[PDB]
Amino acid sequence: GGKTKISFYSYFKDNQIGEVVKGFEKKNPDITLDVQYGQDPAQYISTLQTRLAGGKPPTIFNLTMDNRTDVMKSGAALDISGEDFLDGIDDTNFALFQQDGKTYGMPVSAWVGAFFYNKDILKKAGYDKFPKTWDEFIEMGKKINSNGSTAFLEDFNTQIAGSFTGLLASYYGEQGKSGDLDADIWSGKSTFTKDWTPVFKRWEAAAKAGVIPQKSVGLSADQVKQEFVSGNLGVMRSGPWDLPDLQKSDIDFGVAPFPAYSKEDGQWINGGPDQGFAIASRASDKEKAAAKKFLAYLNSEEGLEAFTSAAGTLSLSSKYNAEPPAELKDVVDNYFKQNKFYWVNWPKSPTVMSTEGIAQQQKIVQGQISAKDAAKALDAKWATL
Repeated sequence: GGKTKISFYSYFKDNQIGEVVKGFEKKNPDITLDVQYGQDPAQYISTLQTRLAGGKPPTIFNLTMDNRTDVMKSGAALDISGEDFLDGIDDTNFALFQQDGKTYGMPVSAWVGAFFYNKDILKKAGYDKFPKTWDEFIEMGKKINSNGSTAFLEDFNTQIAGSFTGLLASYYGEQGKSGDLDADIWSGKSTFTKDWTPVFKRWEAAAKAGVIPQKSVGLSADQVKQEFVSGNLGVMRSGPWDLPDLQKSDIDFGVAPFPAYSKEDGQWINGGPDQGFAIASRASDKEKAAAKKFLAYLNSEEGLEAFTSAAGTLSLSSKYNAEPPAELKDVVDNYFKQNKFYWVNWPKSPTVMSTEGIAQQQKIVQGQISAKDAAKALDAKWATL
């Protein structure tokens, strides 16, 4: 077999995955890895699709939230079900990289998001601890707004609202669901009208209470952050990416999971896999073997440390975990490590569906449509994909 040449068409830039590549090459002298780097996500998915269709598909590539089902449906990804290099990563992490019960990709890292709160604003409203349930969150918000302060603002412009997603995650998680929480909808066993309506109702109730305010529509993430840092804002949705700015600020802040839909222990955080890694089904035997060694390295202590530290993400594998920043210890240890994180990762036309969801959430906040109308619009849109 001698040396084996393989290729990797990477979604990740060199500043995120280059140390992994370097380490792998150093430790596998029999494998020559040729890496090409995507320029941006749109360009990545179209260029990868072309390369997978051509005469020389990349041996290793990424399943992203925008191409995962298109690639899997094509047959271009190798079935890696049962491979030993998957060990250490909880099974719920593979749902987004499965088709027909077979595993076609492996995530090793994740992002998270949660509620960041101004302890002083909360204390003034009589709270020494963050609300556990959404109803308590609404009651807390009303009190904060009473004091000329603003309870909560959120960026509704660029994505489905993180607070809504957290509430949705709880709605499902309280029923015993895990992994791909919206799977009843994806599989046609349920609908947005059945399952999202009740969540929209509770989310709408916070809007009607003034806690999700109309002045929040049109705000960017940066504008929300500016209000928080200025001491004007009780609560914002954010994530580890904002910690440096929050620590620099004058704010005594804490970090809490999203309030539960109904149960005292029903809290979830936002989060999801930072893409998946896949091997080409159209590759030589030796190439496949070498690619499996690369996936194994990625899911190793050395690989995981290198990747998560460069990318600023969290490990999904028990072979490595970083010590979280103190402020994030609860959210990491009691939610992320307990698989209580979720994001709506649509399996079809994710841009189309996010756009519709953004439009509907804004109309709910503005009192223009009911919860059931918003859910019916999502069903109507989904039924056309």
